[PDB]
Amino acid sequence: MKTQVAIIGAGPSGLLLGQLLHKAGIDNVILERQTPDYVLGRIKAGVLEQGMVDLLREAGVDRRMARDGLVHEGVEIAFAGQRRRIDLKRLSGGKTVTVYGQTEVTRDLMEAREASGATTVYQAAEVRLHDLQGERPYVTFERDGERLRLDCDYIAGCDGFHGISRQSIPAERLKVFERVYPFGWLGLLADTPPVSHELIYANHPRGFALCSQRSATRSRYYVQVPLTEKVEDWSDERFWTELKARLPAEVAEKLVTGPSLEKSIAPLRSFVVEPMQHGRLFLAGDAAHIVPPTGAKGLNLAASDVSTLYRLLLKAYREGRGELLERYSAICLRRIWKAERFSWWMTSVLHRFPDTDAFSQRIQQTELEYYLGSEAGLATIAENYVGLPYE
Ligand SMILES: Cc1cc2nc3c(=O)[nH]c(=O)nc-3n(C[C@H](O)[C@H](O)[C@H](O)COP(=O)(O)OP(=O)(O)OC[C@H]3O[C@@H](n4cnc5c(N)ncnc54)[C@H](O)[C@@H]3O)c2cc1C
Repeated sequence: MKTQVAIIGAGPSGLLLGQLLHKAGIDNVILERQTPDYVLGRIKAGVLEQGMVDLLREAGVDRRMARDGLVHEGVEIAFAGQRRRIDLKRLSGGKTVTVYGQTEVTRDLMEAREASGATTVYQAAEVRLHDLQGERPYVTFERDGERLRLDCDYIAGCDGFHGISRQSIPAERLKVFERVYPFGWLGLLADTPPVSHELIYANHPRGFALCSQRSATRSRYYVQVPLTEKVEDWSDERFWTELKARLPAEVAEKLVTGPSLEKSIAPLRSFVVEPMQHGRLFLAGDAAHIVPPTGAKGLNLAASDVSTLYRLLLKAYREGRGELLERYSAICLRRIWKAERFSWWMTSVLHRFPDTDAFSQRIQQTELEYYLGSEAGLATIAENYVGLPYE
């Protein structure tokens, strides 16, 4: 078969890019290793930036989000006795964030695509990329036991952290920057009313805790745990008792608990690769960079990469300006590093790190006291949280 743009991965990155391209008249094919329900089983992101909200609207897949998403104007940080609210809307100059689950965004995009009739091959096994630097690259894969070949002009690697795309670039061509954190996040999804109308990030001596939500009758909670923990060692009971222990008494007493729908541990990591492209292969989303969940930047960075790729591909196709695709990495990397810095900062001030001396503990506390007490400090958090402008 043949197409214009081959997309590896049917996660939100690939589906969004595919939708934007299809709409602009650029044919694309999406190859996914797993099945539709496997993809739909991933409970991940809950917070979207305005830029991503507008892109969904531009892709024409915002009906349900507009109806079901929750717009938030503030967020809270609880630390050593106090709870401080950051008014995102006034400190950022009017911007807000939207709480709408990643499973939901994915479902909406999958429906949009199924209806458009664009090509999507699930269970595409053994995907391999070829002739990345030639004029006619191609992808080979197996559907059943037959190896099919797909010819194309460009390939977008939207296959996540463990995808084949990033592995397909000569190692010597890429420079990696990575930081692994000595802890993960144990998350629990429950069909219970959230404890607050806004998110609560808590720095507690026992470790980090976070109170989030998906809707008015569905919550998502997290607690920082050592990388040596097993989710099977965390019963629902143990989770709730631990969560309550890390929250302000007044918050903990309002908590409606309940049986988990999902429980999993996500280890924290920072990862960036430079550049984000090779020949006719362009990386997007988790395939090029990972940010710890603390700043709620991952999916939002994927959205900006995609927005940039989509627009550079449009110029190349409709305007015949193929030369602009060479500036893809420079453009994306500017935003990526800024968000990595914020996610890193958020992570360092909200979590309890092992083997930290007295001095560094006091500084972590003072960082919070200063940034949450200064008008200028609050503004740096707010403008970064709502999302820095797209370039
Ligand atoms: C606990 C947690 C909380 C988070 N919270 C937020 C939040 O609130 N806001 C936010 O912005 N970000 C958040 N994120 C991050 C966000 O979920 C990711 O950045 C986002 O999933 C990236 O989407 P993607 O399409 O690049 O990759 P993925 O979701 O990883 O999808 C990639 C697709 O590629 C497929 N694939 C893999 N390898 C192959 C192959 N060889 N061939 C074919 N297909 C393949 C995979 O099966 C997958 O379906 C969070 C993440 C976690 C873990």
